[PDB]
Amino acid sequence: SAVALPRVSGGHDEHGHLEEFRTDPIGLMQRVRDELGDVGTFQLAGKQVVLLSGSHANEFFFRAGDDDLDQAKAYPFMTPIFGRRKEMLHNAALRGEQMKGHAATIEDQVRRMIADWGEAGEIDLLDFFAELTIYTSSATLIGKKFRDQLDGRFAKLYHELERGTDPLAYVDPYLPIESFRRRDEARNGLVALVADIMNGRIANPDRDMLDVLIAVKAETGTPRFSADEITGMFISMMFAGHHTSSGTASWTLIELMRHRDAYAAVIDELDELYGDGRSVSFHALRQIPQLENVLKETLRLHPPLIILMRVAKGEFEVQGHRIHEGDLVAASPAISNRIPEDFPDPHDFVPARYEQPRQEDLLNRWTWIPFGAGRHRCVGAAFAIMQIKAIFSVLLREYEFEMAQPPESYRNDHSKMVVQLAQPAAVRYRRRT
Ligand code: HEM
Repeated sequence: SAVALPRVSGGHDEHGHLEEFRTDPIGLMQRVRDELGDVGTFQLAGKQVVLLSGSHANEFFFRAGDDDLDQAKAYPFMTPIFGRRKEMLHNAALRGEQMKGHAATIEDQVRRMIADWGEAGEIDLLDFFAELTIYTSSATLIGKKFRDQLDGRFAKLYHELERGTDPLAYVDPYLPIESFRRRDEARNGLVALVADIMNGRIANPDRDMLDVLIAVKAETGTPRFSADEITGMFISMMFAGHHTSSGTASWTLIELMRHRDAYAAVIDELDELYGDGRSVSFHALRQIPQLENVLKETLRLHPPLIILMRVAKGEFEVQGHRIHEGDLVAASPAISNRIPEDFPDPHDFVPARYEQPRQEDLLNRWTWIPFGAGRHRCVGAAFAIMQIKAIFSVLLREYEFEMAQPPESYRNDHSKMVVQLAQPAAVRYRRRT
């Protein structure tokens, strides 16, 4: 007896539109908007997703209180990965007064990663940036000491965790599928790496977070936290900022290479700015215009999170369409960031959009959403931007990059809820001079 909301075409497979969502989620979300407008739905297994788009619908979505649109249970694929607390996990390291030190830490991690590059060579962006950001994340959020005890193994296993986010999780996150199996196995591997580090510290003692948790005794003198508990906490702290920063660093370089005029502009800028003799820790926290605009455009075109989920906790009305409790409600940066009315020539790379005269990011407060908006806006935004500035201030002044494959061959893999750059993503480098 209730009015059914508009539903997008297709979705006749076993789990509705889920199968298409696993193969081409952006095409699906775009068809929802093309056929229905600002409010439309698609079937995700046994759930109905009310996909909102456009300034009006997005405003409702982002300004909604935690009591109206709940985020907590919107991402089922995360529970098996982790194994209020949101503030704790990040807040601490994101304090402005700590940014300078983090920038210096990031610079050091980058230099360490490129220490063996030599005069010239070739890298794969996913392998490089995924590993690099594991080191930047662990160093800044857990401690340099802890990072120094990590190698490529931790990175490989963390990546397996991320790949264990198939949309099938919306059916059941524990289904006996290979990606879920590899996910659980990788988490056990991570717990083992942590246990090994804990043991090593026992035998032979700049203290970090692990030293703190390790010293915490219960009452009988027995350690309070197990390797599993600690690893779960560490995984939690590093997740929000890993795939996002990794992917964004990859696309920033790709777009720079695809657009040599912007690349040249950034180079000139970097050389001039650093001509003042100040460190990356100083400049990564201050204006670097051209690079910043290249980053903003890269994020508009390649938002690491293409869909944002919520669970309706009540009935609401958006444009005459009624949302019911239990309804999954979503917004899409992938789609919204390319609305033609809001962003002239939305498929074109135009950093100038963000220059003082245009400022399309600030003008479209509800549709330029790579970092989300409203109360749930990305709390790591300032940090992520600082990181890009620090990373490229190093890379672009030390090396020159060129695509080793067709410009159009670089693409993302959208088969999992966590988007990852697809491979190969081969790039050649050569020392600058
Ligand atoms: C340029 C890279 C990044 C992008 C594009 C990005 C994007 C986003 C987006 C779109 C959201 C909203 C999710 C939602 O509404 O469900 C978000 C949330 C969040 N991000 Fe990021 N993020 C980035 C880097 C980071 C980093 C490095 C950290 C770690 C400090 C971080 C921590 C968080 C947290 C804790 C939330 C949840 C905020 C809340 O519930 O209010 N992000 N991010």
